[PDB]
Parts: sequence; C-alpha cells; structure tokens
Amino acid sequence: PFVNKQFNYKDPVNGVDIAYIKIPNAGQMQPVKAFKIHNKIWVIPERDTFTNPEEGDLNPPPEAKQVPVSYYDSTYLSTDNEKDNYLKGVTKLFERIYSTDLGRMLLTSIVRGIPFWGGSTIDTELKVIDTNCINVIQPDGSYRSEELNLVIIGPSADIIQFECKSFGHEVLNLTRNGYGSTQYIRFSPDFTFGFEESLEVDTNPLLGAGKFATDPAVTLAHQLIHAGHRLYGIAINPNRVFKVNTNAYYEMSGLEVSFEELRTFGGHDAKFIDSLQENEFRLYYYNKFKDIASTLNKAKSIVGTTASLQYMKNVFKEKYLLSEDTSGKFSVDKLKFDKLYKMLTEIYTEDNFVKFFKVLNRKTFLNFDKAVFKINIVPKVNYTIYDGFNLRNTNLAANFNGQNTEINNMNFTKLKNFTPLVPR
Amino acid sequence: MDENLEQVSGIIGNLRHMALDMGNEIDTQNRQIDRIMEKADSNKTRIDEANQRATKMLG
Ligand SMILES: [Cl-]
Ligand SMILES: [Zn+2]
Repeated sequence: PFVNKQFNYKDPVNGVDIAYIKIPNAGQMQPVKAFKIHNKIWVIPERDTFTNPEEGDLNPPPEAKQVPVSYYDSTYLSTDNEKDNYLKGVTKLFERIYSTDLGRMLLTSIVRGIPFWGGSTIDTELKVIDTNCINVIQPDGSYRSEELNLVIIGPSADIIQFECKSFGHEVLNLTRNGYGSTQYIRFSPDFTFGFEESLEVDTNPLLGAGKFATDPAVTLAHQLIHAGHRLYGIAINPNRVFKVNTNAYYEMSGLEVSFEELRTFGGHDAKFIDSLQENEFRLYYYNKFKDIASTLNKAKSIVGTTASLQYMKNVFKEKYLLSEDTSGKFSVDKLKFDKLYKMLTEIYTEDNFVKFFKVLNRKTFLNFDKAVFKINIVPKVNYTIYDGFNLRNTNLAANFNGQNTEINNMNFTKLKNFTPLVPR
Repeated sequence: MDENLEQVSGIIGNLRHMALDMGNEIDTQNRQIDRIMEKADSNKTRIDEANQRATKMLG
C-alpha cells in the first residue's frame, strides 16, 4: 500500500526495512538486498533467478515460447541505477493502486491475508509454515525470521512474463485449501504491452501493430488479484481450464485459459465460467473455511512465537471473518463468507480496476497483445500516480491519448518482439 | 460516457459495506518467531505453479 518511506537503492541495510534476505524455501541461494515497503510486503529489485533454480539463465530459451509477445535482455536490472529506478517504479505503481478505494481495499485484503499456521504434525498444535517466511540478515551478521504475505521481484528470462507464484507444501495445497501462502510476483515497471482496440468488424486492415500501451498499474493490479486469491487459499485449481478456438496465428488452432485467469479478468471473460461451476467453487471454499475454523477450535497449543495462543487464533478469526460465540468457539457465517468471497473474486477484478483508473485496456483475452515498449514512469512529466499516462490539462487527458504511443511517443520505445508466432 | 462513473460509485458502495470488517490491517502487535534453521535444501521446498498470461497457446 502507501509506502511511507523514501527508499534509495544505495541506502545502507538496517536489518529492519532494508536488508539482505534469504528465502529458506529456495535452497541456499545468495542473499539479496530487499526493501520492506509496507507491513507484510517486501520488494527485491533483482531478476528472479532464486525462486526456481531451473530458471537461472536470462537468455532466450532454446525453444522459443509460443506467446504473442516476449522480450529478452540478460543485462536488464543489473546496475544500481536500474535497481533504484525499479524500486521507485514499483513504489509509484503501488501508490497509483492505492489512489482509489478499489485499490486501497485490495491492498488491505492482501496485508490481512496472513498464511495460516498449519505446519504442525500435531493436529492440536498451531505452527508456522517455513515457506511463508524469509530470513532477514542483520548488520551485526546475525539474522531473524519474519512472516510476510507478498514479495515483488524482477522478471526471469522473459522480461514481460509476469506471474504470481509461491512455495508449496509437500502434501497440502496451500493456494486452494483456504490456508494461503506467501506470494512472489515477478513484475517490472519498466516495460509494458501494446495492443489495438477491438476490430469494428467493418473496414479495418489487420495490418496494425498495437498502437495503445497498457497502463502498468493495471498489469500490477492483475497480479495482486491473483495474490489475493492465493493468500486466502481460494485459487481455482489450474486443472480447470477453458478451451478456445482461435484463427489468429498460423499453425495454431486453439487457446487454453485457466478459470483462475477468467475469474481474475472479470467483465466479459469471467462469464465464460458456468453458473453450476461458480456455485460449486463457492461451496467448495466455504467448506475449506469451515475446516479451518474447526482446526482453530481444536488447537490447544502453539509453538514458535512470542505471541499467545488466543491472539494467534484471533488473527485468523479476523482474516476469515469468522464468528466467535460467548464460549469462544469459531464458526463460518454464511452471509459473511459470501460477501468476502464475492469481494475477492468479483469486485477485485482487472475490469473493475480499468473502470476506476479510466484507462484504455483490452476487453477480452482474445484481443492479443501485439507489441512491447520500454517506458519510464518515474518522472512526473511522463506518468503520475493519479492519471497514469493521460495527464490532466493536456492533450493527453482526452481519448486516452496518453496511452496512444503515436501521440505520446516520447514515453515509449518500441522493442523487438521475440515471438515465433506469425499473425494470420 | 458517464455510465462508468455510475458503476464506480456503485462498486464503492459495496466496498464501504465491507470496510467495517475489512478496512483495517491485522496481526499488528509486536510479536516475534523462532529463527528458521537453514538446513541442507537438497530437496527442500517445491513451487506451486503460477498463471502464465493467457496461458497455453496450443498448436
Ligand atoms: Cl506522481
Ligand atoms: Zn493472470
């Protein structure tokens, strides 16, 4: 959310909100300098070669990804100045998201989404899951562990491949059992996608090239929505997908989109999920929340924290909006659950952020990106927290002219698209 | 043209209703946890697959 700190990449570590850290989960990698921009949220301005050892190289893969747009450059984000500009860019976008009620609510939900304490072999004991913490190195050389909900990190090889991932449990499915787990988002505020407005279905030579630029704030909000679903453990099983036939590219005939994605997009695309399926999901997670409340009612002890058992049980009572009777027993209130579930899956959607920000954006996933641009949103003459690219009192305020890369061209550099696909 | 703002104010209404229960952050008190011992991660933690853009562009 709001970042009440003036962070500069070169600022000395203090073991509190500026420190070298390690993610116990990701093997024994090298410590990376990170910044805590808000309670429960850290930012690591480095290319992600830590979360997955399998993705250590930053060069284009042997087999090019079959996606509309991709971009590679192993040198991006390797200098202190870039890391400083990245930190400032990510911070500015969080503030832009924080500039509307929708964004403020989403960020608060995320900060409230503390991963459940269910890592014990003793059903009656509350214990943390190591995968939901990081080790913060201190200036004296020692270190302390700390729980957190979200980490924003630089991209891996494909610079514009933004995603929301997390460390799993050996048996539990944390993102889908209501527990939740710390989310890691690969993101970059230094690039953005180019798209064309939906065809008028009448007189329009497809020979275009993605004239309009996507607002970085929407792209980040998109990933944060996924993080939200995953922190509350209500993400839709990735096995549930929607098959779509497409004639857009040579040698391609279809597209597969997960229900999670459709839900996150909102608007028209979310309607592709059947009513029967929707109710199935809501009831499914409702049951997961009941199991949690049940686990909390059977908890007799807690290990690993200075805090009391009552307090830690209360944290989750508040996270899941559980009801507590005069005898101290927890239960899931059907009305409360529905309102919370509805807010996380139907109010927090990409389409609604588009409405709140008042920007041009694709209407459906079927309108594929066509280009990639290098941008620089830190300077106020380029982009602002309140208006993004469409600066008020200028030619850029009307008809989304600020996002028109042909009108507001000083804000963009068209880059090479590494895609192997050929548009038909 | 002005229908967008109407939708915005409408959504704001629903958020206002949730604000009383979801408006503030939690787990705000100054607690600490035991240090997590960094053991030999030969096969430590795994990763729960993320969401790759529009996802699978089948041939
Ligand atoms: Cl600004
Ligand atoms: Zn997504």
